[PDB]
This record gives sequence, structure tokens and C-alpha cells, in this order.
Amino acid sequence: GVSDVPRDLEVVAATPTSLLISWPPPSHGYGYYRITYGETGGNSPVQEFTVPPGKGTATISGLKPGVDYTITVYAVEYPYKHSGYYHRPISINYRTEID
Amino acid sequence: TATFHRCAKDPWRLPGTYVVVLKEETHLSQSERTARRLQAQAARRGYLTKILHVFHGLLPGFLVKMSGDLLELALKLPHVDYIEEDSSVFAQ
Amino acid sequence: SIPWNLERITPPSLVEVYLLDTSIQSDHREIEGRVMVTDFENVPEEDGTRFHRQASKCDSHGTHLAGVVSGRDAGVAKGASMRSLRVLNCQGKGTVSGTLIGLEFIRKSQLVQPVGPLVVLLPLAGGYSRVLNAACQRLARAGVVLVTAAGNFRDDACLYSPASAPEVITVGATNAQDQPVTLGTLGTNFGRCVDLFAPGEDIIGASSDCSTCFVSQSGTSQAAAHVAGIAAMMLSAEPELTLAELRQRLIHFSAKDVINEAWFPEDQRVLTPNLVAALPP
Repeated sequence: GVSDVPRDLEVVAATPTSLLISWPPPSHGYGYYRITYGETGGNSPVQEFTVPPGKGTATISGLKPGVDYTITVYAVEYPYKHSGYYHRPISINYRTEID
Repeated sequence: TATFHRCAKDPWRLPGTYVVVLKEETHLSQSERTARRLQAQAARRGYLTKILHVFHGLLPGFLVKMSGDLLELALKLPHVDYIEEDSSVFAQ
Repeated sequence: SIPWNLERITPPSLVEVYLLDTSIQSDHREIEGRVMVTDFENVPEEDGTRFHRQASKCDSHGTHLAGVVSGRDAGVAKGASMRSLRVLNCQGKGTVSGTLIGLEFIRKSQLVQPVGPLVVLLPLAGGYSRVLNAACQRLARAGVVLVTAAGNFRDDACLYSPASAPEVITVGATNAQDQPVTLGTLGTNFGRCVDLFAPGEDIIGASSDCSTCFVSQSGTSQAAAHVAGIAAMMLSAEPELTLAELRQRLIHFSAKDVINEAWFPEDQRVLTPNLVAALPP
């Protein structure tokens, strides 16, 4: 049914404004991964976008240089922001580089 | 005089389908009479309408597929309490 | 070991539960022989859509919830018998009009069926609807127990329907740590329109993948399904309970002042009930 969330989220690359995350794609994906991101310790409001699990990767752009960010991935059947979710979320912490 | 109601969240609105709700103190056959009357009046003005459902037992009224241009006309119909534009619901 | 959510609602006769929702897998071991798929269908989609979607049968949401209410191994009331009405499509979408016609179908079925207790689960939400709130009120007046999801908008349940209907038991979601549930950038709704909270995060229940599969799901839909199960248990023992008598018992037996009100906006903390549903002992 709805694809499980990755066992680990890999930070592949990081520029002062961008973050690149990767995961082994599942064999037969269904439906979406909701990628949520925000500044660790709620200085800013949390942002999101949905991505098919099969893409194996996603780029988080427009970030502030040198700040610690938390990325949470949710397995979802429906992409609208008010849907429920499947399985458990997976979180990662990443500090972006300075200018 | 009857009121028009719609969804405050604009992307959830479904214009073109309306629930015409009638006053509780009416006859059972009054829902069908008003639906038929709305259809006749709209046809005179060159508008096609479809009656999707007639409500009994829950609340008195009907479900109509018509142009929003006819709401002014529809709000003037006797026994009408209010008219609601259909909207979306979602699994939570 | 029992699942956390069934531990939480545990303290230290011919009830029918109507579900309005997606299509369900009625041959799943959890609910087999106790769920009937009615002929009711009113959805915004073409009839054949769910046969040409290679991906699924569009029954994951409905099956899980039927499992949460009445599932043999993971349900609240293992008893219950259930009646399924299809009002949510392949995209998880329905209409206010289709939900009305469904409630009207339930009223007609109540008049035909012998005098007995009736629970209606509406695990869906849209914007505040004058007509949907009126239909719910009329059904409640007829002695029907209606249970709805508070909504997953991290907002005031007053802006949502059936959530905002006072004659409906509106259920928010809490987790294993007695915290309100975060869903994406959103989560459980709050405010004066929420009647109580129930387990709604990491809820194990029937998966439509296969007849013996289980999956964990989170949302106010799961929270509402716990309360529909609790109400079905309560009515199985006391079939003559009023909606006011049942609501009174839910509030009375619930766990109190256990939710961290810090997750809610400051102005909403006093307005949100700090109650987590539980069964009578």
C-alpha cells in the first residue's frame, strides 16, 4: 500500500541556502512522502512539499546560512496538507554552511 | 427572505450545485413542487436545470444542478429557508 | 502486550455502527462477517475509476477505521457490527451533498430497522456548513449518536463541519505521550467545539493490502473511530442511553488534565477540553 518511510535520510550535499536529501527508492511506490522542514527550535514557521517515494531524492531550497534545520518525512496516501499519515515519521538534523 | 450560503475556504467550493433548504413547517410534497417551479421559471429564461435529489425525513428540500445566475430567482421561491452552494469534504 | 491506544482507553446489545468514508475490504480477517457493504454510493468520481487505478482499490482509509472500531484483534469493540456507505473517492474527497444523502439513507434505514442503538462515524471534514450541521442536529434529535473527526488543520474546530455541530461528539487526537498530534505542518484541531480527545497517532489496524495485514495510521479520523468504538460498547450494555446520557458518561469516565496544553495557541488552552477518552470500568 502506502510505501514505508526510509530507514535513514542521507544528506548528500549542502550549500549555504540549499540542502539535498537522498533515500533508497522503494521497488513499487504508492503514494507520497511529505517533506517538512523548519529551523530547529521554532524560530520560523514549518514548511513542506510532497514528493513521490520513487524519486529517491529532494532539494530543500531558500534556507538561511549557518542555521540548524530539522527535516521530517511522513508517508501519506493523499497529498493535501490536512491528510492523515501512514507508519512513523523519520527525522534528521542538519546545519547549513556559512557564506 | 432566504439567505445564500457558501464555503469560506474558496478552493473547496463547488459552484453549480446547490442544496435548496425549505422551512420545516411545510407539506412533504412541497419539496417536489418548489423543485418543479424552479425548473419551469429557469426554462422560461432559457436555463437548463437538473434535480439530483429530493430530501425527505432529514430536512425538507432538494439538490439542483443549475447556473449561479439563477440564485436571485431561486431565493425568491416561497417556502425557501436558505440555499447552500455545495463544497468538498475530506478524509481526516 | 496490547497496542498503546487500547491500553490508554482501558481504566485501572445489537449496536449498529454506520461508517461514512471510503470503500472497505469487507473480507479482511479483522472485520469479516461483521461488516456489511451497503448499496449507498455518492462520490465525486466516475463509477469505473476504482477499477482502472492499478495502484489500489481505494479502500485503505475505510478498512483501517472499520478495524479501529470493531476489529477482532486490534479494535475497540470486537463485537460491533458495521454498515459501510461510500462517500469519499480515490482521492479521499467527497461532497457536502453526498454526505447529506448518506445521512438521509441512515434515517430511512433507522425507520425500517427495529428500535435499537445507532452510532454514526463521520471521519471526514470540510468548511463550516449550515446544512450539514442541521442534518446532524436532526439525526441527534432522532436519538442517533454521531461521532466526527475534529479535523487535521491545527485550527479552531468551529470553522469545520461536521466538527462544529454541537449535537455531534467531536474528537481530537492525542499520542502515546498524551500530547496533541502533529500531522505534517498541521495536526489535531482544538477549541470549544472539540468535545474530547482519543488516541490518534501510531494506531495499528487492518490494512487493505491483504486480508491478514496491519498498518499504522495517524489522524483525527482514527481518534473519532476510538470514540465510535467506546460508544458502541456503552450502548451494547445500556441500549436505552440518550445521546446526552452517553456524552455525559464519555466526559465522566475520560482521563483528565493529562494533555500538555503548551502545543495549543495560548488563547485556546482554556477553551480546549483536557480529556482523553476511556471506557467505563
